[PDB]
Amino acid sequence: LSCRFYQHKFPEVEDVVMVNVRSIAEMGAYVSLLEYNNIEGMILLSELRIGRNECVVVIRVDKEKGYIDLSKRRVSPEEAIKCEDKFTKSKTVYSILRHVAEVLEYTKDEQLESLFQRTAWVFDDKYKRPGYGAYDAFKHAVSDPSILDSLDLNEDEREVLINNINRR
Ligand SMILES: [Zn+2]
Ligand SMILES: [Zn+2]
Ligand SMILES: [Zn+2]
Ligand SMILES: [Zn+2]
Repeated sequence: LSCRFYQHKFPEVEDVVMVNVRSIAEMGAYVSLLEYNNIEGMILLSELRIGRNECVVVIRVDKEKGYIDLSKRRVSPEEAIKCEDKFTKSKTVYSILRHVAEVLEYTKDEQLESLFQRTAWVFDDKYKRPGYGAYDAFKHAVSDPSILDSLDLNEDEREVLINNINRR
């Protein structure tokens, strides 16, 4: 099962996003946005290795047309560090919830999405901080499990979530 990391299906213009470079063509490099369920972007040729993960900035989006244009050249080192850090934290949240889904034997992507919606994305929304919100709340749950009390979870879901958070 896959699912994106964050409530939104697309990044906002000016976001720095973690991508995997998939191929190189005349107009630029095609990449998969790792935080957004591997949707495709392009690093414009003017803004520029297959298989490498890189932090790039979102330059233009057109959801109707289907395009995401990106830039490597415009990412500052300080910006790359934050993106690597956000990505690791969010990926950890992802792995936790994916493990929760395995324990509960989810077979459908919507079950995993529903888990995110009722947990990580509640915290991301509560604190208006995508990625970090969920991560910080899950980490806090290690010492203060009550932070999960308000979530719309059944007893088993909660128990399995706490277990998987603890495993980390
Ligand atoms: Zn929104
Ligand atoms: Zn969106
Ligand atoms: Zn595993
Ligand atoms: Zn607390």
